[PDB]
Amino acid sequence: SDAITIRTRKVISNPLLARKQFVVDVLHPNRANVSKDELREKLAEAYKAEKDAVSVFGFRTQYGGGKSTGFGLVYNSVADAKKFEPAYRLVRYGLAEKVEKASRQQRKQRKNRGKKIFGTGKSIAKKAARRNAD
Amino acid sequence: ARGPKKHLKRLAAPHHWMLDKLSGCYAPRPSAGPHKLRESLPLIVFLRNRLKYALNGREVKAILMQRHVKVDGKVRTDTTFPAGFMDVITLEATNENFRLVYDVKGRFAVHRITDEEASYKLAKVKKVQLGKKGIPYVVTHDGRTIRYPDPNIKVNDTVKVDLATGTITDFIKFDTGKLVYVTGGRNLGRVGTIVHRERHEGGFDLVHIKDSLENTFVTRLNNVFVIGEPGRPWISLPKGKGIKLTISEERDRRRAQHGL
Amino acid sequence: PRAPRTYSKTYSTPKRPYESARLDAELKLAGEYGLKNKREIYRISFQLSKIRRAARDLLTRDEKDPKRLFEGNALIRRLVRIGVLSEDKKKLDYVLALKVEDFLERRLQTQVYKLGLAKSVHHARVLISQRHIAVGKQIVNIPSFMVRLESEKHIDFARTSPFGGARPGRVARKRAAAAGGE
RNA sequence: UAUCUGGUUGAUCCUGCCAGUAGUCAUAUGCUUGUCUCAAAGAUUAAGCCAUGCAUGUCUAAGUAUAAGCAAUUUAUACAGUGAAACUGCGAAUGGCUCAUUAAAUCAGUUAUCGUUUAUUUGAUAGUUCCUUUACUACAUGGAUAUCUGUGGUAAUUCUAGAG
RNA sequence: UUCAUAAUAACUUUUCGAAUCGCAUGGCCUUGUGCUGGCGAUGGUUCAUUCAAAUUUCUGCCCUAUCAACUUUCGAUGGUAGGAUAGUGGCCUACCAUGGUUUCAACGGGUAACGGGGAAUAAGGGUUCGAUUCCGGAGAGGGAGCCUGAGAAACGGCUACCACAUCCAAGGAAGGCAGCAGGCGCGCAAAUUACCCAAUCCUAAUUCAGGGAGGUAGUGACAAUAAAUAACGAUACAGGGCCCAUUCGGGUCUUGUAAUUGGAAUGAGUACAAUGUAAAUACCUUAACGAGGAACAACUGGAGGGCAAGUCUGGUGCCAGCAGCCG
Ligand SMILES: [Mg+2]
Ligand SMILES: [Mg+2]
Ligand SMILES: [Mg+2]
Ligand SMILES: [Mg+2]
Ligand SMILES: [Mg+2]
Ligand SMILES: [Mg+2]
Ligand SMILES: [Mg+2]
Ligand SMILES: [Mg+2]
Ligand SMILES: [Mg+2]
Ligand SMILES: [Mg+2]
Ligand SMILES: [Mg+2]
Ligand SMILES: [Mg+2]
Ligand SMILES: [Mg+2]
Ligand SMILES: [Mg+2]
Ligand SMILES: [Mg+2]
Ligand SMILES: [Mg+2]
Ligand SMILES: [Mg+2]
Ligand SMILES: [Mg+2]
Ligand SMILES: [Mg+2]
Ligand SMILES: [Mg+2]
Ligand SMILES: [Mg+2]
Ligand SMILES: [Mg+2]
Ligand SMILES: [Mg+2]
Ligand SMILES: [Mg+2]
Ligand SMILES: [Mg+2]
Ligand SMILES: [Mg+2]
Ligand SMILES: [Mg+2]
Ligand SMILES: [Mg+2]
Ligand SMILES: [Mg+2]
Ligand SMILES: [Mg+2]
Ligand SMILES: [Mg+2]
Ligand SMILES: [Mg+2]
Ligand SMILES: [Mg+2]
Repeated sequence: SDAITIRTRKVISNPLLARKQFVVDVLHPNRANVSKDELREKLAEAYKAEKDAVSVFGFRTQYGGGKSTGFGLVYNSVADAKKFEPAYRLVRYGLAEKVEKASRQQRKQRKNRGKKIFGTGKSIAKKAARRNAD
Repeated sequence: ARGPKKHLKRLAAPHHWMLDKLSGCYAPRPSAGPHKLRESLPLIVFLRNRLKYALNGREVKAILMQRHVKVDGKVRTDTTFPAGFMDVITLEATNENFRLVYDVKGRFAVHRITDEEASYKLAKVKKVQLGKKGIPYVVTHDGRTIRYPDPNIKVNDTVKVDLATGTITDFIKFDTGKLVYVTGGRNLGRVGTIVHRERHEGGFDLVHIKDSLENTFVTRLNNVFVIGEPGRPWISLPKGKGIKLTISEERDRRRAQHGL
Repeated sequence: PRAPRTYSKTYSTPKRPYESARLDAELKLAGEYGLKNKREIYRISFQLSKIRRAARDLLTRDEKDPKRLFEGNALIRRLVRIGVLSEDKKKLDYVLALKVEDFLERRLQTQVYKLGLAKSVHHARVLISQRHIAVGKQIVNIPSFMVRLESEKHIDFARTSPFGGARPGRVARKRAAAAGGE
C-alpha cells in the first residue's frame, strides 16, 4: 500500500537548453517525502533516460501530507546536464565534487595582501630578509 | 546623481514587464539600444518570464550566448537587449518566430507568428532628413537609418523593411481611413481606423480612432502607428485584434467560453 | 531595500468597551459557537462592515451603471459562493441585511457540528484543531475556514486520521503494546 | 468606521473646560510570553568620534607571453596549451547610507531645447593621406617603456632611485 | 528659422580617412607563395537612436507684521558689445539707462522643514504626520581648489586651511563609517566583527572573475495573520418541560455541580530520516518517544461612579496609601 505514483505536469520541451521541463506532482499516501534520488531514478526509467540526465528540486510536501510538488528537468544527454546545470546540483547528485575553496573572509584578506605588493613578491621577500639581516 | 544610472529597482520597472514585486530587489535595466527602456522589453524578461524557456539569469545567459536568439536577423548576445515593439525574435531551435505586439490589456504578449512573414518587419517613420553630400535618409522608430528612401515618404508614415537587406520594400501613407495601432497610454494595444486628425497648430497632433466594434477614442500622433488598410492589415494581429472588450464583456467571455 | 508586502489589520475593537448588552451578546455568540476569544466576533463584524461599506457605496451609485453592475454582482456571487447569502435574495439590498451570525454560521466549526461527525461545538473545535477534518482530501486545522457551498459536501475525517481509517494513535497504540506485552 | 459619560449647585437649565472613551506602518517602557507565516529596526539627542575586518576590480578562440611559473603529451623550430605579474582597455561618477544645509529653494504635475554636451548600445557612414605623380618601406616605419634580471635607501606607507 | 543640405573664396602651429587581432584557410589556375577569397573581434570620422546630463515655461509651498518697505556704490532691473560657457542667460567684464519686488504679504525672522508618491485618522468637510523599502535633491568632519573622463568640483580620487586625531627611531609618514559589521559617547529610545554569490541584478576584456548591492541566517513582543492551554463518556449533588398534583413520587424528558472515575485524540517539545538550502537552520511531511493535578499550572488591570464586576473576611485608622476626574 506504498505505491509512490508520479506525474509530470506542464511539461515543455526546450532544445534551447536540450531539456524537458516539468512540475513534479508525486502522490504518496502513508509515507513521508520521496527522497529525491529515488524519484530521480523513477523519472529516469519513466522518460527512458539515465539517472544522470535527470534533476529534481524545489520540492514541497503539501499541508497534511500525501501529495508533494517540485520542479524537474530531463536533459537529452548526460554531457548536456554536466555542461548546463549549476555546480551545486552536480554536487548533490555526486556527478561533481565540492570545490576546495577557502572561506570568503580569508580570500578577501589575501586579496588585500596581494594589493599591498606591486608586482610579484619574489624580489621583496629576499630584499626584506637581507634588510633585517643588517 | 553624477553621471548615468545603471540600476533599475524592481518597483521602478514598467508595469508592462509586470514582474513579481517580491523575489528580487532589482529589475533588468535594458541596455542602450533601438528602443526607449520604458517602451522596450529586455530579452531576459522575454525568455525567463514570458516564455519560461529559462529559469533564471544564468540560463538566459547560456541561451543568448550560444546564438539561438536572433533579434531582427541579428544575434544580440547581450542579456538586457531592448527588444522593442514590432521586433522579430527568431529561435532556430523549435524553429519559432515571435513578433512583439501589445495585447489589448497593453502588454508585450507572446505572439507566435509564421516564418514566411518573419522575413520582414514594419516600422514607423520618425524623421526624414538630408544628410551630408545631399543624401536623403529616413529615421524609423527603431533608430534604423535607411539611406535613399522613396522621395514622397514623409514623417509619421509607415514602411516595410525587408529585415534581410535592410532597405525599403513598400510603405503606407498616413491619412484618414487607415488601419492603425496605438503604442502608448491608456489605449495600449488598441487597433482601429483613423477617422480624423486634428492639426492643432503649435504642437501635439491628435487623431481620432474608431475600431471594428464601432467604439471611438482619441490619441496623440506620437502615440500612433499605421499598420495597414482596413480589412487588410500588413501583419498578423494578435488574438483578439485589440477590440478592448469591456470588463463586463470580459466576464461574459470568461463565463461563455468555459470548459473544465 | 525590497518591496514590502502589506500587512493589514482584520478587526476593530468597539468604541464603548463596557456596554452591558453588547458584552452579553458577545458572550452569547462566543458560547454558541465555541469562539476562543471575543476578537473573533470583532473580526466577523469587521468583515461585515467592509462588505457593507462596499454595498452602500454601490447602492449610492445610479442603477444600471457599469460599476454598479460589475462590482455588485461580483460581491453577490462571492457571498452566495461563501453561502451566507441565500440564492433567494441575490439583490444587493438584502446584502446589507446580513448579520454577524450569518458569517459565524459558515465557519468550518459550525459546519462540522451540523454534519454530525462532531456532536459538540467544542468537540468540533478540538477535532478541527487535531488535524482530523479534511475539506476534500486536504486537512484543515483551522476552525473558521469560511466553508463554501460548492465544497461542503466533501467534509469528512482525513485518511491519516484514525477516524478516517489509520493507526489509532499514541494512547491506543501504547495500551495495545502494553496489553500484548502483558 | 454620522453615539457620548463623571465633575461647578441645597436642587435646575446653560456656557464652558478638566477627566473619561477608541485609535495610531508613533515610539519608549513595565509585567508576562507556547506555535506557524511576516517583518520594522542607532531617524528624533550627537551630519558626534571611530580601533579592527571587509565594502570594486576586471581576459575572451580574438591587444601585449621568454614568469629561467605550471604542461610536456600527441597535434607544437617564432607563436600556439594553461597561466602569475605588469603594460594596454574599461568601470571605479553605478550601488549603499544619512537628511545636515535649503521656504519659489528642492520637489510634483505640465512644457521647451529652432539654446546645448552625450563613452557606451543600435543603424548607416569615407577611394582623393599623390601635390607636379618620369626614381617610395607598404610583402609592414622608429624609439622608449613597464613586467622581469640584479644594487640599494627609510623605522616605517599600495614609499621606489640607479643599471641591463 | 540664418533649419537640413549644397556652392564659392579662402584658413589651419592640418582631426579622421585600419601599419590592429581570432577562426576557417575556399576558388582561379596566369602551379607561385602567385592572384584572389568567408565568418567575426576590436577600433574609426560624421549623422542619427538610446541611456542620459544640463538648463527651462505655468501653477502649487508650514508659522510669523512684537519683520513694511526690500535690492543697486561690490549686479540690483534692462540695453549693447565682448569674455567664458557645451550652449541661452548680468554668468563675468566695459560703457550706458535707473530700474526690479511689495498689503494678492514682497524683504526679514523661525522651522526639534529635505520635496513628493503616501500614513494615521474617517458620515461629509477635514486635522496631524511623511528621517525611512519608490522617484527626485543634497552631503561625505566644515570649508574651498583641481587632475583623469563622455560623465566628479568625486571624497572607499588628490591639494591646502580650520577642527579632531594616529605611528614615530622625533627626521618624517598617514587620516576620513551619514557603506556592511562592531566600539565609545549621547540619550527613554534601535541588531551578529556570522554564511554565501544559490535568487534579483550590476560591473568588466566579459558565461566562468567580482560585488557587506543583494540574498541567508543571528537578535528582534515595532507592527501584522491564523490560532494550543483540553474534548467525550459512565457515576454521586443538583436544576428546569413534568403523568398528574393521593404528601409522595418514580425523573417518567432534559441541563448543570462534585479533589469522584473510564476510554480516547492531540500537539508544545525532543528525534531516525527525507524534503528544504550554495551549505545549513527553520517551516511542510514523518519514524521512535512525548498528558492526568493532563505541575506541559496565562497573564495584565480592575471590582463607589464614569465603566462590566463585592456595601464578603482580616489589617491600617483622614496614617499608610489609592485616586486620569468626582472622591
Ligand atoms: Mg546613487
Ligand atoms: Mg463630527
Ligand atoms: Mg457657579
Ligand atoms: Mg455637590
Ligand atoms: Mg481628553
Ligand atoms: Mg510544529
Ligand atoms: Mg542620528
Ligand atoms: Mg586596469
Ligand atoms: Mg589563453
Ligand atoms: Mg526663510
Ligand atoms: Mg547651417
Ligand atoms: Mg551676450
Ligand atoms: Mg533640518
Ligand atoms: Mg521623506
Ligand atoms: Mg516634510
Ligand atoms: Mg532630522
Ligand atoms: Mg533615495
Ligand atoms: Mg557628492
Ligand atoms: Mg561623522
Ligand atoms: Mg571612461
Ligand atoms: Mg568634496
Ligand atoms: Mg567611507
Ligand atoms: Mg561613493
Ligand atoms: Mg587617491
Ligand atoms: Mg555602522
Ligand atoms: Mg545592506
Ligand atoms: Mg527599540
Ligand atoms: Mg528569538
Ligand atoms: Mg501554559
Ligand atoms: Mg489578579
Ligand atoms: Mg487596586
Ligand atoms: Mg480590594
Ligand atoms: Mg457597574
